[PDB]
Amino acid sequence: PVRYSIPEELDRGSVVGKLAKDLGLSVLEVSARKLRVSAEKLHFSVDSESGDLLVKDRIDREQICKGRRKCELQLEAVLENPLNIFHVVVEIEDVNDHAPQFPKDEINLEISESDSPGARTILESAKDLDIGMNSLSKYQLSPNDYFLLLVKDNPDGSKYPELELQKMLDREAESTHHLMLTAVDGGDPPRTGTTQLRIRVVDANDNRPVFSQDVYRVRLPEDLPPGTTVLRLKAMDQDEGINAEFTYSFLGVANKAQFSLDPITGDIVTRQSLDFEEVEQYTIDVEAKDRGSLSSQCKVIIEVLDENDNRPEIIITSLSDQISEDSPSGTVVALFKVRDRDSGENAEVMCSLSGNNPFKIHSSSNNYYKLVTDSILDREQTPGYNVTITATDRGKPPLSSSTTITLNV
Amino acid sequence: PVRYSIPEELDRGSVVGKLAKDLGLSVLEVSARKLRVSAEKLHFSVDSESGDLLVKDRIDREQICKGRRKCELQLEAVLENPLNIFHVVVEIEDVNDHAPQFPKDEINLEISESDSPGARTILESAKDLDIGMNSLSKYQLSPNDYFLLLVKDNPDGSKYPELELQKMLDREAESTHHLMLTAVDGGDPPRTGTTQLRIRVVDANDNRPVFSQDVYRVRLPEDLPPGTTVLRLKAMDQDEGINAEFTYSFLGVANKAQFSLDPITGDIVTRQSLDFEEVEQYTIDVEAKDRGSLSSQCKVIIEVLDENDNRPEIIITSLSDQISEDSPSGTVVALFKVRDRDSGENAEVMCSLSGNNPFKIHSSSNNYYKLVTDSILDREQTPGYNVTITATDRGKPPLSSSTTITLNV
Ligand SMILES: *[C@@H]1O[C@H](CO)[C@@H](O)[C@H](O)[C@H]1NC(C)=O
Ligand SMILES: *[C@H]1O[C@H](CO)[C@@H](O)[C@H](O)[C@@H]1O
Ligand SMILES: *[C@H]1O[C@H](CO)[C@@H](O)[C@H](O)[C@@H]1O
Ligand SMILES: *[C@H]1O[C@H](CO)[C@@H](O)[C@H](O)[C@@H]1O
Ligand SMILES: *[C@H]1O[C@H](CO)[C@@H](O)[C@H](O)[C@@H]1O
Ligand SMILES: *[C@H]1O[C@H](CO)[C@@H](O)[C@H](O)[C@@H]1O
Ligand SMILES: *[C@H]1O[C@H](CO)[C@@H](O)[C@H](O)[C@@H]1O
Ligand SMILES: *[C@H]1O[C@H](CO)[C@@H](O)[C@H](O)[C@@H]1O
Ligand SMILES: [Ca+2]
Ligand SMILES: [Ca+2]
Ligand SMILES: [Ca+2]
Ligand SMILES: [Ca+2]
Ligand SMILES: [Ca+2]
Ligand SMILES: [Ca+2]
Ligand SMILES: [Ca+2]
Ligand SMILES: [Ca+2]
Ligand SMILES: [Ca+2]
Ligand SMILES: [Ca+2]
Ligand SMILES: [Ca+2]
Ligand SMILES: [Ca+2]
Ligand SMILES: [Ca+2]
Ligand SMILES: [Ca+2]
Ligand SMILES: [Ca+2]
Ligand SMILES: [Ca+2]
Ligand SMILES: [Ca+2]
Ligand SMILES: [Ca+2]
Repeated sequence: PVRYSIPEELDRGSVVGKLAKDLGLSVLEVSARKLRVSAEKLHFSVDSESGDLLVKDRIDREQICKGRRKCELQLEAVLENPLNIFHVVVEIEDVNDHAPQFPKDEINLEISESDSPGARTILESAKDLDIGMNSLSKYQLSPNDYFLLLVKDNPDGSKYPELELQKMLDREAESTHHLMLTAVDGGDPPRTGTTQLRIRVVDANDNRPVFSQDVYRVRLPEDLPPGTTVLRLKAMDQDEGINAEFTYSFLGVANKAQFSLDPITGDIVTRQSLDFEEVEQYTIDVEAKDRGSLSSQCKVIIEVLDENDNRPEIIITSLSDQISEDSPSGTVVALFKVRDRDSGENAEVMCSLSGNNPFKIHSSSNNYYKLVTDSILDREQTPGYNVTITATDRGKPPLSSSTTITLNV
Repeated sequence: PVRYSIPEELDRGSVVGKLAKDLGLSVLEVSARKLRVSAEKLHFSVDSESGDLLVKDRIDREQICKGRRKCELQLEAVLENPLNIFHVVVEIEDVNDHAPQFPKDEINLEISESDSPGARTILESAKDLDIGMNSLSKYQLSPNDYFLLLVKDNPDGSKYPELELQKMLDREAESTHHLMLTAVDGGDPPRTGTTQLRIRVVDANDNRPVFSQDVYRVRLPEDLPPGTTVLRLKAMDQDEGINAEFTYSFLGVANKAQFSLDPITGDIVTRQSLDFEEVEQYTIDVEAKDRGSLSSQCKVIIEVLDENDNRPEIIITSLSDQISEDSPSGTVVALFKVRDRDSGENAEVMCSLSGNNPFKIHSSSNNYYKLVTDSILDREQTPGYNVTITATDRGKPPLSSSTTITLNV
């Protein structure tokens, strides 16, 4: 079988080979014996003047050999009187007329933010119908910090790219990445096909809901009626959607007796009345946690302001029913103490007597006062005496309590 | 004012201090002068024999002083004939009888696996009713690789512990962590209160569903009836529950026209019949993605096996209807070739004549046959001839086509 090697995509009329000269026939025999050439799906023309094989149709190697590495066509030469048949093998060389191209212009991707480094994603394969060196050679990707491109060859023999993640993604810093991907063949000069991949990072629950303040400080008067909304907590979750829906809760145990907390709204209200004498300061550990159990905690301290709601109490320690009227000057008559549960200015007290009696007030020790008689009296002058002592605290509103004592001579 | 310092929680009858020895009163004067002691709602007893100050009630510093940093009680001593009043101050020393303790014995915690390192979680504060050095001193945590303990102070002055995570958690490696937290006061000897921290690691979607094989390869004959389950993909997600429910989908484009994939069962089935002459091999990129966007991809490769389903067709290239009666032996009369779309042994063919005709077969090359006449015949014997050529295929089951041609002399 005579063999003729020609490249594909040759213009009509180009010469394949001297078929008549190779067969040993002359122009006279080519004209006399009807010379025809027959292929499977191709047609060739032979002119009577030259007697050589000329191309009659456009030959696309990728159409006929369709990925066969070595390409050949089986032609037949028919002659008449006497009719005879001959076989010609024509090897078709590939030309780099087809550039690599992607199935889609843009590739849209979704990569989870929680994707571990080193993870790989398979990308769309670039197709190059050419074979051999003119086929697809390598892939290259635009430079970036996150993705490094790998070229793997699938079982058929083609080349497909996959992405190896170098660093963990973070949509809270960069939501999406737009990259340019190129595929180059091994030609001279080589050809490039480009697709622009648009990667979208979906939210991953990797950010905890953080409060606006690490510590919240409020001040309240103890006369605050229960049910009042004392505070509204502010917190934000840098994530998105499910990963950003959080609730507030009382981390402290048994401390919900004095305060109530709406978990969704994050506001703290008073369950019951506050008493400065009972609890002066509150410390509440409040937590914010999303549906993914990511939580951050902060402390809310509450300062209760003292109000003058407790009247001062007089407690007579001891008293002498019978005393002498002609007793010496400054004679002690009764011993009593003044106690007030309040604190600060609400605890300071001032007490006074009537003044008509000869008795006078004196200060001996803290929270204790002695009632004495500065001037002696006659039993005939005044046998019995009633005295009303008033103890008033000056913090607003000032409050006073009185105690009436009877002394006999 | 005489001052006597005694620790709290001393048994009744214990001596506070020799008040008479400091005052210099005599035993006879102790009996004569009624010596009385009066405190704020507290009672102390003095026996006439010794003449010293003895306790009559139990003294609990935390109950009466309720957290005062320095606590003292003001008692009063009364004598008769001559009646006198004196002031005595009793400083109550604190005793380390209350150990620090947490509000709850066990603390149950939920920490997301995706919690970043260095994150801190505030824990419940330990309360110590003692005041001063005997109060709470420091916190310490059981040793482990994951959590490091920090001691921080809230505005009131108390001490609360918070946990700083040293290394990333992993529920797929360790589901839960059980730790012991202790709070120690500054006493001699010091006392410890313990709370049991039970940390449970909540699942985070940090594992992508991985296939049982990176590439799946199956081989199929083209006569495979559609609807046949060609493959069943196997993949697992190491996460838990929602984060582990994934589906399979055809990531490859336009290749779903010939194949269908049940996502729940993970089944790959054939939509339509396969043809070896059309497509020899299929390559489909299939993806598996959970309820998040964590996805893994794998390649499925299908090799189509050629079956003898196309019968060979005989095509007569050329023929001379009229031939000379005096034609010699071996005179060529017809040219024909056999075409079979199949490949391999399914493409090899064998042709035969009727046998009634005198003609014989010759081969010009493979799949091309020349019909000649081996023995000369007389025109008067047989003018015309019908000959039916049979072409049989060698692939099992063999397929044959016949073609009848007529020759006239
Ligand atoms: C054989 O050829 C003759 C004419 O030469 C024709 O009449 C006859 O029908 C043919 N045989 C068959 C089976 O048709
Ligand atoms: C794509 O890139 C290649 C080099 O890799 C060029 O040769 C080609 O022309 C196209 O610009
Ligand atoms: C692919 O496409 C890019 C533009 O998107 C070109 O710059 C490149 O040379 C190749 O043709
Ligand atoms: C503040 O918010 C509470 C609900 O948390 C209300 O009950 C209150 O009346 C105020 O609006
Ligand atoms: C708890 O631990 C402390 C030391 O950390 C001891 O001093 C205490 O008595 C208790 O055992
Ligand atoms: C609390 O309890 C633990 C045992 O559960 C002790 O080891 C610790 O010293 C503290 O007394
Ligand atoms: C394989 O599995 C598929 C599941 O749809 C079936 O339809 C088929 O018949 C074979 O059992
Ligand atoms: C050729 O042979 C096949 C059997 O292989 C027949 O079915 C056909 O009719 C022809 O005779
Ligand atoms: Ca071409
Ligand atoms: Ca080409
Ligand atoms: Ca090319
Ligand atoms: Ca993030
Ligand atoms: Ca996020
Ligand atoms: Ca979150
Ligand atoms: Ca009050
Ligand atoms: Ca008050
Ligand atoms: Ca008051
Ligand atoms: Ca005690
Ligand atoms: Ca104590
Ligand atoms: Ca203690
Ligand atoms: Ca994990
Ligand atoms: Ca996990
Ligand atoms: Ca998962
Ligand atoms: Ca077929
Ligand atoms: Ca066949
Ligand atoms: Ca076939």
